[PDB]
Order: sequence, then C-alpha cells, then structure tokens
Amino acid sequence: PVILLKEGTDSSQGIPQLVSNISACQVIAEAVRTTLGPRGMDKLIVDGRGKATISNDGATILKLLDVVHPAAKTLVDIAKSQDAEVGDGTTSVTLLAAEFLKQVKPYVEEGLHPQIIIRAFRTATQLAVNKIKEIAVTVKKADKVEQRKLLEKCAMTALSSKLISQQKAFFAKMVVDAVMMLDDLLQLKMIGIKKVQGGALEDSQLVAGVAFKKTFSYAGFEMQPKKYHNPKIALLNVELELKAEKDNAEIRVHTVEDYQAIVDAEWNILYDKLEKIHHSGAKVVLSKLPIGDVATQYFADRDMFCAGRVPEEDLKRTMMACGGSIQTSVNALSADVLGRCQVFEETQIGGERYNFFTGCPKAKTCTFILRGGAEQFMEETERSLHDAIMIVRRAIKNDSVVAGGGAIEMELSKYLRDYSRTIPGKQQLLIGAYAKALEIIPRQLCDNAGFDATNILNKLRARHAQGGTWYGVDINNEDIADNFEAFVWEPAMVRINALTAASEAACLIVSVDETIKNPR
Amino acid sequence: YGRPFLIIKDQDRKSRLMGLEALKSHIMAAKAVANTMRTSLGPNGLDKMMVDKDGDVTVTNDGATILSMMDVDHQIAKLMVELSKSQDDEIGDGTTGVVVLAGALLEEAEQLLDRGIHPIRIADGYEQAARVAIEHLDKISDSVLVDIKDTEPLIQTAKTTLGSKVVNSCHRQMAEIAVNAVLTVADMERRDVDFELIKVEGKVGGRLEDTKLIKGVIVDKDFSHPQMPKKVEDAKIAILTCPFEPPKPKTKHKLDVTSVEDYKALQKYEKEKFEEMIQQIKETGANLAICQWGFDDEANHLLLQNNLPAVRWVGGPEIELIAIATGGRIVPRFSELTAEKLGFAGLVQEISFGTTKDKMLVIEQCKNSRAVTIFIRGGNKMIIEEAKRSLHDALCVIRNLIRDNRVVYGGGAAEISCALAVSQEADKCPTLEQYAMRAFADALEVIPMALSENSGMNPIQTMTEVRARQVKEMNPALGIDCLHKGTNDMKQQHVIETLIGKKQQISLATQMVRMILKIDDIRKP
Amino acid sequence: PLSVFGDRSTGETIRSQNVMAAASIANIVKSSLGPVGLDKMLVDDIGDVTITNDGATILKLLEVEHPAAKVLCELADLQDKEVGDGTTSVVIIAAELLKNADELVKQKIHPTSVISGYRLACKEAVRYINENLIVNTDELGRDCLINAAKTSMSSKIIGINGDFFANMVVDAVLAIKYTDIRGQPRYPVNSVNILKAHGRSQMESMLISGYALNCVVGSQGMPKRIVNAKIACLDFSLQKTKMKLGVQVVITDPEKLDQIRQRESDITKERIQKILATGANVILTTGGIDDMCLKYFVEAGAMAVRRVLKRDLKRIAKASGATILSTLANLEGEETFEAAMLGQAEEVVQERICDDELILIKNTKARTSASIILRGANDFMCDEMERSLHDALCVVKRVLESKSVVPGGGAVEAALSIYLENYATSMGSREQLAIAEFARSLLVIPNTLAVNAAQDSTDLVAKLRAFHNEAQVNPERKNLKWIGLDLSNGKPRDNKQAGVFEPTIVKVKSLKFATEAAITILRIDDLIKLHP
Ligand SMILES: Nc1ncnc2c1ncn2[C@@H]1O[C@H](COP(=O)(O)OP(=O)(O)O)[C@@H](O)[C@H]1O
Ligand SMILES: Nc1ncnc2c1ncn2[C@@H]1O[C@H](COP(=O)(O)OP(=O)(O)O)[C@@H](O)[C@H]1O
Ligand SMILES: Nc1ncnc2c1ncn2[C@@H]1O[C@H](COP(=O)(O)OP(=O)(O)O)[C@@H](O)[C@H]1O
Ligand SMILES: [Mg+2]
Ligand SMILES: [Mg+2]
Ligand SMILES: [Mg+2]
Repeated sequence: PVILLKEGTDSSQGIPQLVSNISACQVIAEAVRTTLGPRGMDKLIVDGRGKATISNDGATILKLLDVVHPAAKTLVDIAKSQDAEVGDGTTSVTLLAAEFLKQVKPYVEEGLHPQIIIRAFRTATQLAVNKIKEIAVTVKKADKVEQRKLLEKCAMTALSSKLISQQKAFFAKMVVDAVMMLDDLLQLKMIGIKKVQGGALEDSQLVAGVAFKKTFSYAGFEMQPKKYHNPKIALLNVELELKAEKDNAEIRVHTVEDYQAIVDAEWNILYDKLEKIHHSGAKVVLSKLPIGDVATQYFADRDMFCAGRVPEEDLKRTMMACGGSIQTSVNALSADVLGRCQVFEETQIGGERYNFFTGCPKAKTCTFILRGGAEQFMEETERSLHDAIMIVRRAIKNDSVVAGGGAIEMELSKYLRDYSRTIPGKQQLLIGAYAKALEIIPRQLCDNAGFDATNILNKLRARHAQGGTWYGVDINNEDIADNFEAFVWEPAMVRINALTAASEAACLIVSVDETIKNPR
Repeated sequence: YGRPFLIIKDQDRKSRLMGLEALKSHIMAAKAVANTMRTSLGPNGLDKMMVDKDGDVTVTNDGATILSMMDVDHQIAKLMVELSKSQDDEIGDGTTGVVVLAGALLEEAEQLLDRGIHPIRIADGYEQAARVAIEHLDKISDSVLVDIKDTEPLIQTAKTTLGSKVVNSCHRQMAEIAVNAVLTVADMERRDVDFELIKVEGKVGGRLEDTKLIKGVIVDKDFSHPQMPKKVEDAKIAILTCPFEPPKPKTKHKLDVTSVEDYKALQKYEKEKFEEMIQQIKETGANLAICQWGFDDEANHLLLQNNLPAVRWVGGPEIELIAIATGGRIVPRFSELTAEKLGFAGLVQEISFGTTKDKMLVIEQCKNSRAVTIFIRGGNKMIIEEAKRSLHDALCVIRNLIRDNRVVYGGGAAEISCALAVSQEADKCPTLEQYAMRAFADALEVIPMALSENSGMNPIQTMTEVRARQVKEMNPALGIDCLHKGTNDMKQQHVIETLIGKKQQISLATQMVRMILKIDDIRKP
Repeated sequence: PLSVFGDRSTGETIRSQNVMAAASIANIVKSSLGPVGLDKMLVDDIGDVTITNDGATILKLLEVEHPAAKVLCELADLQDKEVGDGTTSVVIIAAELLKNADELVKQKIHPTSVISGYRLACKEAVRYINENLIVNTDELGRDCLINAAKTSMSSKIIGINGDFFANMVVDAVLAIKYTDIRGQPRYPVNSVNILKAHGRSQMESMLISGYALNCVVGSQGMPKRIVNAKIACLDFSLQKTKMKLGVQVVITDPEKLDQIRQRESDITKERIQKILATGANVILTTGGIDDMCLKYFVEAGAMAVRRVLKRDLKRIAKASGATILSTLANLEGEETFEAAMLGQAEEVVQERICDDELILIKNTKARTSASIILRGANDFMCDEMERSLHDALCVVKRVLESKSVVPGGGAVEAALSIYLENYATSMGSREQLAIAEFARSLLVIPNTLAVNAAQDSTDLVAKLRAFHNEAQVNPERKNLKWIGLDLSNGKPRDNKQAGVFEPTIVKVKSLKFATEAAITILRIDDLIKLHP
C-alpha cells in the first residue's frame, strides 16, 4: 500500500493545536513582559558570532529571538508593523494580544464558536477606536510656543522609560529643533548619527549643518590651513589624479617628438583642469572619487582645502545644508553652484579628526554627536533618539495627544463593561473578558515598579466608576494622580494602531485549527 | 495537555539566567576584575607580563593595553575593556583607576540589592552623588600659568604622572623632552595639538640616558652610493616626487620603429633627457635632492660625478615631515624647481651604530620648525615599548593641561574630600536616597586604601588619620605619603593631577555602573 | 556558586511545570467522565490488551515518572481504596482547584491566604452538604437502591441492561448481610464468587443462591451429584506419613522393616477411616491428596476436592456453619472425629460451563451465600463486567451504611458554588477571591459533562445558575434545587423523584482529599534533583 502524503508529515487536531498556540504565545510574551514602564530592565542577547545586543526596545529583542514556530511569528509581524508605522508601543500590542488569548482560552476550551469570538473582537475594537476618537479633544488654534511645549513634553514622555531617562530634559529641545528644521516632507535620511568614542553623555551637542569623518589623506594634508573665515564649498564628482583618459584607448606614437608632445599635453590638461577648478573662487573641494597626490600638493600651495572619498549621503547632506549642486563637469563652475558658510573649523574629538560645517542660515538638516559608552550604549542612545524623532514627527501630523499611564485603558474597559451590561445573551461575557483584559497594563506597571497592584487597581476602578477621568498610576508618590496635569502626554496614533494590530493578530490566530508541516 | 514543543531553533542548546543571579554574577566578575587590576596602581605597583598567541612577550604597566590583550569571554569583562579603551582614547592617563573605581562602586551596591533597594533608586542616587562630587571638585581648582617662558608646573606634572613605570631613572629628562616637543608643536591660536607631526622611532642599542630629542626629521635610509659625502654643512633640500626615469604616460601607448634613423633618435634621446634633467636640477643650485622612487644606473653616476648626494626610497611621511621642518615645497616635475620651492638645511650627517650595517640619516639645525622627532634608545624591545608608552602618556597629560589650563591637588586628598562632601550632603536628603550616597562616598575612598596597601602601611589607620587632619584644619590637600617622605601634604611634594580627566573618569564610571545595574538577563548559545 | 551537581528551579518555572502536568493529567482522564464518555484501551509491549475506564486503573497502568502526577495517582488510588467510587471526579476537581490557585498566586498574592480561603470554602461546603440530605428509609427504600445501582452502572458497558443487574446486586447485598452486635447494619463486600467464563450473553447471567468453587473433582470414579451431603473442612495434607528431619530410622532387625513400611501406609488408612466414620460426603482439602488415598473415597462413594483456597474454605465453613479443623487432636491424647462439626448442604452439582467445569454449592442451613457468574464475549468484557459489579456493590454498601442519598449531577456543585458566592460578601479580608475561585472550580463538572455530550455548555450553565439563584432566594420556590442535569436531551428535569441517586459520603471525602492535595502541592516552589 502507498501512503497519501510524504513520509514525514505532522498533523494535529483543533483544540490541542490551539492550546499549543496559546502556550507558545504566552511563552513568547513572558520574555518581553518585564520591559514596559520606566522601572523595567533591558535584556542581553548573544548570537553565534559572540556579539552582544543590549536594547530596551522589544522590537530588537523579538528580532534577535530567532523563533521558528509557525504560530509565534504573528507577534513579531505586528511588532514590526507597529515599529514601521508609529514606532513606539511595540510590546503593548503583544501584551494585549497575549491577554486576549489568555482570556479566550477558557471560552475556547469550554466549547465556543470562533466566529462569534472574532465578531466580538471586531466589535470591541471598533467601539474602542470610536471612543478614542471621541475623547481625543485636540486644540483648534494654538501658538508656536504651545506647540513647542507639547512637543517637548511628548519627547520627555517618550524618553522616560529608556536608558537616557536622567537626561530627558536635554534631548527634548534637541529633537524638537531637529524635527522643526526638516521642511515638510520629513526626510529621515538627512539626519546623520555619528558615534565617536570618548566623552560623557552630557557632552552631546547638535550642530546646525553637516559633519563627517575624515577620510584618507596623502602627503599634502598637513601643509594647508584647516580654518577659514568665509570660504566656498565646491561640490564635484570627477577624479583628480594622473590616470588614463579611457580604458578602451590605444595610442600609436611614432617617434620621440609625438611622445614628448603627449607627455606635455597630459600635464597641460591636468594643469588646465586644476586652474579651472581653482578659478571658481572656492576654498573647500569635495568629491566622491578619491583625489590623487598631485592635486593635494597643488591645492596646498594656494591656501585651499581638499578632501576625497566623500560618501553619497554626506555629500547630499552637505548640499542640502549649504545650497549647492553636484557638478560632474568642471566646464561650468559659476557662483550659484557653490556652497556658502559662516565658519569652518577642524577640531579633534575623541582622538579622531572631524570636519565641522555650520553657520549657514539656510540649513535644512543637522548632525547628531552621541557620546557615552563604546558600542551598546551608543546603539541604545541612537535607538532612543530615533524613537523620539518618530514620536515628534507623529505628534506634529496628529496634533492630538492623550493621557498616558493607564487612564485610557481604564476608560475603555469601563465603557466596554457598560456596553456589555446592556446587551444580553452570550455577547456579554466576551465583551466583559475583553474589558477585563485591558486592566493588565496598570497591573504590569505596578509589578514592574514593585508596588501593590490590587489596591491600586481597585482604587482606580472605584475612581472611574464614581466619576476624574485622566487618572493613572504614580511611581514617585506610590499612589494615583492626574496624568494629564503631570505633563504626561502621548500621541493617539500609538494606541489605535496597537489595538488594530492586536485585533488582527487575534483574528488570525483564533481562526486556525490545523498545522501541516512538510519534510525538509 | 501541554507536550514539550519547540520555539527557539536552538532551545535545547541554550541557557537562561534571570532574576538576581545574573546581577550577582556580574558583580562578582566586576569584583574579580578590580582585584586583578588592583596591584597595578600607584608608584609601588609592579608590571604585568603578557603572553601573545604566537609567542610574543610584552611587559607593560598601562592598564588599558593589559585589559585589551586578554581575549576573555565574559560580557562584563568585555564591557570593562571597552570602557578602559574609551577612557584611554578620551583622556590618555589613568586607565587602571577608572576600572578600580567602577569595581568598588559595584561592590558596595551588592549590599543594597540584598537588603531590599530597587536598582533604579541606586542608580539615581549614584548619579546624584556623582553630580554633587563634580560640582564640588571645581571649587578647589587652582589655575596655573602655562606659556613658553616658565615651564615649571608642566615639568612637575609630567614628573608626577611618570613615577610608576620603569622609565623613572631620567624623570626630569623625559619631562623636559615632552614639554619641549609640546612647545614646538603647540598651536596656541587653536588650543589643540597634532600627533601626526611628532614621530617616535625606537631602535636597539644604547641606554635610557641617550634618549635626547632631535629638532628635525630622521629617516631609516642612507645614500644610494657609498662614494658620496656622509656629512654636509651647507645643503639645500630639494624634495621631488617624479622618479629618475624617462617620461612615460599611464595610458596605453605603443612606439613603432621603422628605419635606423628612428632607432638612432631614440638612442640619442635616451641620454638627452637624462642630461637635460641633470642640467635642470643643477641649475637651481641645490646641494641635496630627495626623490620619491629609486634611481637607475646612469642617474646615480651622474649625481655622483656632479657632486650631488641624494636619498633613495623615501616616499612616505618623511617627505611632508621634511617639508614642514625645513620649509620647502614639494614639486611635481623638474621644470618647477628653480623657483622658491627649496628647503634650507643645517646639519645632514649620516650616523652609525654598532657592528651592524644599520645607517640612518638625520637632519638638524633648522629655523622655525613645527615638527620634532624623538629617538628612543634602550637594551630591549619591551624597554623601548614602555618608553614609547610613557612618552605618549606624558604627551597626552600635557595636552590635557593645555586644553584645561587648570589643575587640582591629586594623590589621596581629592577623593577623600569628595567623599566627605557627599556624606555631608547626604545628611540633608531624607528620602531613601541617603543609602546610595554613603556607598558612593565609601567607594571613592578605595584609592587611598589601595595606595596604602601597595606602599606597606596600614590602610584604614592612615585613611582615618588623613580624614581627621582634613576635618580639623582647612587644607584639602593632605594625601597618602607613598614615598615615605614624612610629610602628608601633597602641595609640597609637587603632586599635580588633572581635573577634567578625573571628572571624565568619575562620570564614565558612574555611567558604566548605571548601565550594569540595569541588565539582569543573559541568553547565550 | 552553590556546588549542588544537579538541576534546580526557583521561581515560576516549577509552578508552571506542575500546572502543566496537572492539566495534562486531568485531560488524559477527561474522556471517560459521566455516562456519555466511552472507555479506554491500554496495550503493553507484548500484545496484551486492557480495556477499562474506572479511573484508578488508567492512572495505575500509565508509567508515571513525575512527582506532581505521582501525587495525584496515589491520591486517586487512596480514594478508590477508601470508598470505591469517584476516582476521576476528585482528580478533576483537584486539578481545577490547582489551576485556579495558580492564577491567584501569579497575581502577587500570598499562598497562605489562598490556602486559608480554600480551607474555609471546603468547611462551608461540608457544612452545607449535610443540609441537603434525603433519608432513604423515610421514602420507599426499595426503589432508591435500584436507582442508585443503575446510576453507578450507567457509565459502564452494562448501561442499557441495568435493570436486572441492579436487582441482582440488591439481592446479593441482602443475602450477604452478616450478623454481629445487631447495632448497626453491616454489609461486608468481597465475599461473593465472581467467575468469568465466556459463552452465553449478558441476559443469561443469573444469580446463584450459594457459593461456587473454581475446582474440579479429584478422581473420575467419584460421583458428581450428591443430595443432602455433609461438608467437611480440613486444613492438612492427606498424603503418606513422613518423619521429621530430627527423627531418623536406623534399621537393626530385618523382621521389623516390613512392619514399619506397612504401618507407614496403614496410618493414613486408619486416619481416613476415622475421618469418614461419621458418614462424610463432601471433603475439602487445601493441600494435595495422593493417588492411594483417592481409592478409599472412590469406593466409599464420596467426593474429595484438593487445591482449595483458604478464603474459599473459610467462606464455605462460615456459610455452612462448619469449623475448619487443622488437626484431629482434642482435649486428650487420641485423634477422634465428631459429627457435631460437620456441614449440611442441600445439593452439590458439578455443572459444565464452557468446556471447563466447576463445583456449585447451594444454600445450607446456617447462613445463606451468593455468587454471580458473569458471562462476556472475550476476556476484556468479563473484566469490565466484574469491575462494574464491584463498583455497584461498593456503591450499594456505601449507600446502605450512610442511610442517606443526594441527587447527583450538575446540581450539588452549582448549589455549593452559589452558596460560596453568597458567602464571600461576609469575608471582608483577603480571602474573598479564594472563595470565588473555589466556587468557580466546582463548576467544571457540568462543563465537562456538556462537552462530552457535544451540546451547548454555556447556555446550560447559565440556565442552571439562574435556576439555582431563583431557588435560593424566595422560599416559595424551594423545590427547584433538585433539577440535576439531563444529558440525553439537554434540558433540566426532576433528579429527585426518578433521576440520579448518589450517597453523601463520596462527595465530602473527595472534596476533602482534593483540598488536602491542593494544599500540600501549592506549598512547593523549589525542585532539587540529584544526579544518579
Ligand atoms: N513619566 C511617565 N508617567 C506615566 N506613565 C509613563 C511614563 N513614562 C512611560 N509611561 C508608561 O509606560 C508605558 C511604556 O511606554 P514606553 O516604554 O515608552 O513604550 P512601550 O509601550 O513600547 O514599552 C506607556 O504606556 C506609558 O503610559
Ligand atoms: N609621588 C607621589 N605622591 C603621591 N601620590 C602619587 C605619587 N606617585 C603616584 N601617586 C598616585 O598614584 C596613582 C597612580 O599613578 P600612576 O600609576 O603613576 O599612573 P595612573 O594614575 O595612570 O595609574 C595616582 O592617582 C597618584 O595620585
Ligand atoms: N444517568 C446519569 N444522569 C446524569 N448524570 C450522571 C448519570 N450517571 C452519572 N452521572 C454523573 O457523571 C459523573 C461521573 O460519574 P462516573 O462517570 O460514573 O464516574 P465517577 O463517579 O467516578 O466520576 C457523576 O458525577 C454523576 O453526577
Ligand atoms: Mg515606546
Ligand atoms: Mg599614570
Ligand atoms: Mg461512578
């Protein structure tokens, strides 16, 4: 007899497969459970090459987990989606999905239809989205100072549970000034993040221009002054070295006369190109192609600066900061294709030579200098800076903040309970469990902070039922206070997106009752 | 019904350690590292012998290189090595003290973890105590005068910072050489120096007393012809880049010979070009030409007959070094040479050594030079390496002094004063944060205790005596007498240390402690 | 640190493992709960098949290597050894209580308060069970034992044919009742002969009024039908006489060896003649009988059965009023046999039942015995029928000893849950959630009963809860507490007049054992395993 499928196929039923999926989801969520509030701790992941990865964000932890389970990949997908969308609540959506799954596990084991559960999840998500959009309460016409203060408060709230929580009052203004100088398209590729070893965390500065690392140098780099008052930057893209004209060329020289003529003509062409480059009135020469030793020595005899091997992103940032253009040919070097700045220095920071370009008022970009650790600390600082920049960019386009902590979750749970207390039938238990699952955020916060969770949750529920709406948890006073009055704001695009992602993950996980695995 | 499934690809071959066990293991590893790097601190500390993988022996005293050459496997040890490397790259001196301070701060925090204190509160208290110490240390900062005339404070600081390595016999000589090199390459208009202009060359033979500097550029080559004059009095340096070969383009060229006239013309031009270039070189009136590439056969004979010495195989940084020292300009071809693109020399004499055939050419007696070279002499390679490391440390110390133009009172008084200020400020902070400030103050007193233990005296007794003498009078400068001079005052002993360096060390140690107190998990295959 | 040389676990790792083990143990035996669940099948490594669904046998034949599961296994074994019924329900209740207490432990709650609340809830449930009691001797009496036996035999292989089996069990219990101090009605079990022989079906398995023996006759010349015979109980070997080890024989006169050899065989003949001098017919011997001794019984027209068990001989002597004599010695120095200690049977007929034969003994004049010969198909059906008969006998004995019956089903658990929910409002301390968890853990029996029936579980649970809440308050509707649960259609009915009948000693003991197991397991949070 011949078997149906290939030898090595595994299959299961529906109830055990769903139980295994719930167990896998709970095990996955238990790993990124302690990382939430400011009192949470980060993890340390080591791969096979021996490199450590210390990051407080749950996205990197889920990416470095390397999970081959066919059902546990739903959390990583929604986490990546949330990180690419707003880039903030990466673990909140996973915690909410795990809580919903743990709440529906007894209902599934008791014998309930999954379609009814999916419909209840969709209805609860729609009701929560409607409630959030209704209690949004955004400003209609505010001044620039109010918007700046709101952005600073949002940045301080986003940088409160990271590693730079002690210096949240310094990076807020920096990220505000960085986002405000990004025109309207909001280009993230025009923000350079440099990591130089040495210094302290408070020694970080933000320049209003461009700054890159010093590339290769020849024997004519120390015979030139690295300081100019009002120079001119000329953006080029041609190679300045003694080489052949074309690779597919052949010269059939006759006697010594034509040989000497060609030898003289090569140097004549080189000198003509050098004179055409110098006659543009510039002082700083930048090009992507490496510069030879002849041009480096020629530019040093006229008090001119030159630098080769310039990256494409650095050149684009310098062009956007100054206002020039990429000129490949040297036959059209006017005055509108050159840069302009007010000051140009070349200091040594951390034992490495760096070039500074600032002073131009028409700058549309900036450069960040992150100091502190060596590798892991710098990566964590860069991740926190990117998260704060994304939060500010989202708050600029949304201009509608809400109370943080756990007041919105308590309000949504109370609304869901009040809605379920009216409709009878089996629709009440599902909405009740959905509302009770939303109360795990303050409990998790109290567990991470090491405080009493039961009494705090009971007091919050009593205050929400006796109402006195934006009331969350407090870690300093170890009690409850007003989150809206404590300058604790968060964008509204993080809660709705996380709720939708959790609902989609639940609908995709519950609607699965079979798992077929093929050999090899 | 939960059967053991599979989540991670290597779940069966991976370990998991959560809770306080990982933090306790990290604290134990930090304490072990601090105890291993404890004897190499102070003037009475001994050196360490490192064994390379291939079989090389390297004996040094700098903690940075010791920690770097240890290829360990723990994450905490690697983090400490990276911290020491960053400290050495930022400041340069005091690489074995920051690790000891971090270990002492992490050791005192182990009691608070067992008593019942949250690590976030401990980190906040440590940061507050570090900020208080930083704000208090700038009040007892005395500014000293630094210029070209008076060089006594710089020499005193360079001698105080060089009292633990094996290069302590000269002391005053090495400090004078370092301060002279710094005054030569100072650049006061921008408040920064450049290490690319100061070249350090070490060779076997000689002694430590023969480490006299040379105001010029030294090379490791000689003349292309043995029948050339070795020493000259009045010579004009002419640095060139084009070789002594006939011109040839870099493109694809092919010469065709048809009749005998073309071959005769080529044979004539082969020597005509050499004669023309020789006449062009001689027309400028130079006395010592320098080429980038090598010479052939006829060019060397022509230069010897025309009485014109030259140097072969010198196309590296020596060209720019000579152009900066003498003042000449590099030329691309032979036509542009008769102008003002020459360098004036003073003494170009080829020195010799022992029985070996090692000949080195040196150039001295120049004008306003901006680059000097140091010739290291010793009896072993490890001695030369230690001398170079000590010279680099002294240069970094003098650079920090130039950048800061102010010093304090080091030894064993600044840490005690900071601990006393922290303990005094902790009495007015009744909000559970007084426990971390006491630990931070007790961890800062690990430097005088270690100094007294390495010297051979009672640590706790001397520390208590110094604390009582400082709290009884108003002189925050009484340290630990490690040289047994009878006077505990560091002001009379010319004990000068850096302020910004100590501040950066304290800040980096506090940041490392805060980062370590935040990690509590580990996942390794 | 800590040189232990062994795997250890501290924290929520051992607790989660114990919870998973308890859940797996509960789910393993969750397919044979109630009259709706089917049976199981256990096969070894050589090919022997074992079909059972009692609960204790499944946990005994499963090779358990985990201590958390070994505790549940030994608890089920002790429960089956004590009462005899309710081996899986107690394990399910304990597993549900453990799963409910795990959620409270994970909620930053001290286990001491949870244990105290569980103990208080168990005490309240025990005190509330004595309130809902129905006296079996105050109603009909005869119609209640039949219903109890039918309920006990409703989840076995004889679920349909339970009307005749219940009457047979009742008759066997009434005939097996012993007489002692005449103060309390004692009904001892394990006294009937349960013979398993294939051949006929289930309706042809009648009840034999008397004791049955699983032995055949000795010699072929002995009769197989003796009316009005005398049963003789012996406890000694009836073979040739042999001297002891310390007594040797040194032949010194050839004129006496033949006499000694003749006396060695004549002693046994004289003993047999003295034993059969009172006119004995039925002779039962535990040891072996020689071939020379059988000739006397053949020529005398009597029966001699050998290789008789001690328990069977004791039961025969107790039923017939005889006395097992280990020797022929009396108060003097001569071996004499009297007729005052002899049996008096009615008729002994050795009937052939499927190839093999067996000796049947009817009732005598002293006491009355009983024996049930169950007939199945192969060997597993006979074992299942024997297990069901033993369970029914144990249930009937417990009912007759408790003198009370409680309507089983999904009513007692719901009533206890409602009473615990109404009692949590008085306890204003930290034990309010423990009582709620204890009440919610008792509602897992109706959920499993509805899941096994493939019907609506949530709607039935809500209807039962509403009915119990309406029956609790308002004294005008106090007759709605006997609703039970009807799994044949999925609607409440009358579980008191003619529904489910169960004793009250099974629920209280099982609940107490489950609470004790949950308490003794919840206090574990550190596992240390040494290397062999
Ligand atoms: N200063 C604060 N006050 C109150 N709540 C805060 C504060 N900082 C963070 N939180 C809360 O901690 C939670 C975690 O936020 P965060 O760590 O920034 O991202 P994630 O939600 O991805 O962990 C948020 O839901 C927020 O409500
Ligand atoms: N002559 C001295 N008098 C007092 N203190 C000294 C003396 N020499 C060294 N020290 C102390 O010993 C410590 C270690 O110095 P050293 O080993 O020379 O360099 P490093 O500080 O880089 O370890 C310094 O902090 C200094 O205060
Ligand atoms: N005929 C019946 N009608 C309703 N419920 C029943 C019936 N027979 C048994 N049950 C219920 O099924 C449950 C399981 O009993 P059973 O499967 O016989 O083994 P155990 O009593 O050992 O659990 C009992 O609690 C009883 O209430
Ligand atoms: Mg976030
Ligand atoms: Mg030093
Ligand atoms: Mg039963």
